[PDB]
Amino acid sequence: MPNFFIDRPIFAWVIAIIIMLAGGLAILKLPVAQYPTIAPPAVTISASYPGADAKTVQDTVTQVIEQNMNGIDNLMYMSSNSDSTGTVQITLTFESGTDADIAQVQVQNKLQLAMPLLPQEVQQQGVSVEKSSSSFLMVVGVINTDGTMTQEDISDYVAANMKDAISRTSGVGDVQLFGSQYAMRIWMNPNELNKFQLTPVDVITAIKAQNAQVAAGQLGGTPPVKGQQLNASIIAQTRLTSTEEFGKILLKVNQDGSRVLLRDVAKIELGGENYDIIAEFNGQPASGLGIKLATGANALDTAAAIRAELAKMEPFFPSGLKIVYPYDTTPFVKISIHEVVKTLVEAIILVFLVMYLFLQNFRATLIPTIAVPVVLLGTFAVLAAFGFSINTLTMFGMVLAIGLLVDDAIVVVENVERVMAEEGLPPKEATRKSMGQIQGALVGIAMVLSAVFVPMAFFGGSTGAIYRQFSITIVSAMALSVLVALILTPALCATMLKPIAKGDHGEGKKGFFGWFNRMFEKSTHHYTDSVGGILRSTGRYLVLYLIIVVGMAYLFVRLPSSFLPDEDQGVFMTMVQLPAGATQERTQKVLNEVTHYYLTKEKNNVESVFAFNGFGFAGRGQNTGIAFVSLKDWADRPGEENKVEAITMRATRAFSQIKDAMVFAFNLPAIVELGTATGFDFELIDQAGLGHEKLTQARNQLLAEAAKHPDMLTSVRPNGLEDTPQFKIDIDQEKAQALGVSINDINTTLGAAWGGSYVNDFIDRGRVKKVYVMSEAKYRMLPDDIGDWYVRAADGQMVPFSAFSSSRWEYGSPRLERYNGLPSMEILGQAAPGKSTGEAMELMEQLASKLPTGVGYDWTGMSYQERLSGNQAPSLYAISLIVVFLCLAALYESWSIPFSVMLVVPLGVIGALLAATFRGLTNDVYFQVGLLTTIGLSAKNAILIVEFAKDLMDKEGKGLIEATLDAVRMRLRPILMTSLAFILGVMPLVISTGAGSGAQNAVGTGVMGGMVTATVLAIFFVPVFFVVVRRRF
Repeated sequence: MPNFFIDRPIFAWVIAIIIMLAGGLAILKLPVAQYPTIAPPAVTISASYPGADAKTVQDTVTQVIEQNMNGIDNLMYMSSNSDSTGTVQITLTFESGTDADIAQVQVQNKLQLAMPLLPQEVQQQGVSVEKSSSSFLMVVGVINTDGTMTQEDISDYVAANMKDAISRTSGVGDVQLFGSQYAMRIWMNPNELNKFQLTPVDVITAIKAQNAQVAAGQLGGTPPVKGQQLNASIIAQTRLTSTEEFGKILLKVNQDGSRVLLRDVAKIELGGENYDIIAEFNGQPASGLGIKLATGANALDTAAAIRAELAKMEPFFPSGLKIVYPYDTTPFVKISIHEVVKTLVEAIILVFLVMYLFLQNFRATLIPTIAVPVVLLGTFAVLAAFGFSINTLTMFGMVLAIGLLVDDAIVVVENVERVMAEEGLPPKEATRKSMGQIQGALVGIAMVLSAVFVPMAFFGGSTGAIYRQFSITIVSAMALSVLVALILTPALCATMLKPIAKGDHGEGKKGFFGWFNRMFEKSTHHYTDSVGGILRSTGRYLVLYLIIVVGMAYLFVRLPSSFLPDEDQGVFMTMVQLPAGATQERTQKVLNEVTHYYLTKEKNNVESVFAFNGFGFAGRGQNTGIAFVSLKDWADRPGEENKVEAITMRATRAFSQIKDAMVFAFNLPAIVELGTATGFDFELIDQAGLGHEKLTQARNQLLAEAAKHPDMLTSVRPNGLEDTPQFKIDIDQEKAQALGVSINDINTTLGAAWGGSYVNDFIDRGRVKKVYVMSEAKYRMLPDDIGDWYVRAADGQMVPFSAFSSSRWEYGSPRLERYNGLPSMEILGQAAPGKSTGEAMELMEQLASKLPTGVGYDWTGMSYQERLSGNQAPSLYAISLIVVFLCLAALYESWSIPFSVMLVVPLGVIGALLAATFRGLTNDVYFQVGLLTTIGLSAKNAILIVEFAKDLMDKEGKGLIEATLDAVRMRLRPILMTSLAFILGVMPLVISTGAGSGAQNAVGTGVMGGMVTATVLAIFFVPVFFVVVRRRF
């Protein structure tokens, strides 16, 4: 096939041109993202049951729903929780790769079995199932610049005029509203109601009759009488619109003709729907949107559309409104992609400089260079066909390939150059002779290098998703490289190589060239003399091989394990928790302290602080808070002391002095779709019916012991609220019937006054908004306030609420969690600095072993993937070695040769482990790629010797010692040139220190150590192994 294109040079360029432009068009259409879809899909269920406590809700709603959820396809684990507000959340996580839409249908199909069994209050409220994620894509904040309008005014304008428009765009999956739409609030005064002999029941009935909308028939009608000439619609009572109209509602007319109106026994005010969430931005009132992208949508494209949309409606804002972006992750994605591209263009320059160093003229060193753009652009076309997307993982694939694919053209160009010097053959004739003796060598390298990366792509789990990106890039690049080297290089090099004098070695060359050649050639002569004494006796060097194998085993078991590393994304979060029973005001005081510290001590780094009150993780409550912190640009934060890890370490050590509060700060996880914070995630699960109180004692015992080892465990904290007192009133219906008071009136009066009620809806500028009834704030703050209310009896007299009721105090947990249908409690924390998450996970299993009988443990979220990843690691290596062994056996018809090559692999692995230990890295997902790559390139060096000696053996009849020496003497030059090119190729990755450099360091360091020993040591042991195996057979 190569001989076909030597006589057809113009045809050869056509293939290269077509591939080059095909990749270019694919670049203009491929999507861009930081990572592929590696998170497993999740489906959530929401429900409500107002008025019920946490314990009642779990046994009546949560337990029933989860009982019927067994038997779904590809179910990983299920978790749920309930709280005192009556809300229920059940989340199911499916295996990675499962279609979300099919799973969402399946869970909805099964849920309908248990729907009628739920209380009718739950059915009327309504339940829903939908896909969900645990993190926001971005947060858009709205503030008022002049402070002319309050907090709820900001929220309503966004809710009524902004929120619906955003969701009408593509990519958006769900939007969270930090506030509430307007709603007509009526604050009753219990003293005024008692004076006019009225009850909240009378107010409720009056509103429902004075604020309704009814229909009526058409005046013309159908069927019509003969000759009717008109047709019109009758209009009747309609809904009210303004607060001035609500003041006209008539409650009761006195016997003397006096009238009492709703304006006279209550304050009519337009306000919010819920007051349990208070937001603040840099100490100013604000409201905002929590927007999360839909499953399968592009992150960058969605963000670009959102920013465009806000520009559309911005000019129509009322004076004093502006948009703020306190939380965003897209700038990190933009920077990370740009950094790697800069790294890639730096690596290709380094490779070119190495090529020119070996005495080569300018015209010669070009020949292998044109292959680089072709294979890279050709790789992009393959990605487009299969539907992949450009990402950081695919970025690393070709970066490793740049220093690994050039050798295909190097062998051809170097060998024909040697033929020119040794024989003085004409260029066209010499090229027609060179490819005959290297054709098997070329296909061998590509076929071996593709062998390691093929079996890795079939593994499942989130780890398998990472693996597929590397395999598709390396294999496609390798297949293209052998093609382009065989199809293009011999044709172009056939005529490009100008005549060269026979025997010329560049003795009089200028510069370093005049000295470099003499030293290299002299070193080559010395090397063969050194090798000659090696074959004299193999006993000594065989012993040294054993000590290396033992040495690498010792290093392997000492390396700590971990999952994907974390990067300074420019944003981190702070969590605040207070003791049980803390009011909203007390929490606000602490949040002022935490927001005052950042803007005074860390003013050089932080930019803005977005604080929430009431909302937060581990359930909603008045004693919980959260704050988002956004840092400045990376270019304005020099050094390491101004990074996220350094800042958050100093913050926690300073907030520990806050009395009567728990404050922590932490970085976001590696991927924000599984967990809310970095580090492990530990679940303590009861599995023997111990009971809630006994389970709590075990949890306290475990974390108390964990506090005894601060040097490996830090920031250990529960993820649930503590026990709180409850105030329950006992109603005596026996006395109620004696006095003549309806039970419904008592229940309605208590519920409406203290908890509020929803009555009707009214029209506000064309919208539809709720109407609520509540007692005034200063009448429902103390237990003694119940003595002020009254209820009307059938006789017409007032009776105090204390005449037939009594109260007492109780205790009860405000939140309960369940794991896989069993009661459980969550524990969170972080590893100590200098340690690894693997060490922390190992330590806790030892601590959990001393727990009382009947309680177990299980990992979830972030930790679950790490446990799964480490279990399947041994299987990955075993399969790869078997495929390589069989692959080599096809290429040479002998079992002996693969044994010789295989024994070189340990010499390559020891290099990676030694490099990792010096840099203090951890055996993680990226390290797995390095070891697999180390297998391929270690065997690549051994191939260039064993194949050349074999041909010189059976085709020339040379002796075994003679054949081994000849191959080493002639193949020394290509080995050094290729290995040096690869080493300088990954130079930028190791030395990189910019944004997102943690991931680059892990990939580069592991492979870097492998090459060094795979060249220095293998160039000695390969002759030994080849002789020993051949002698045995």
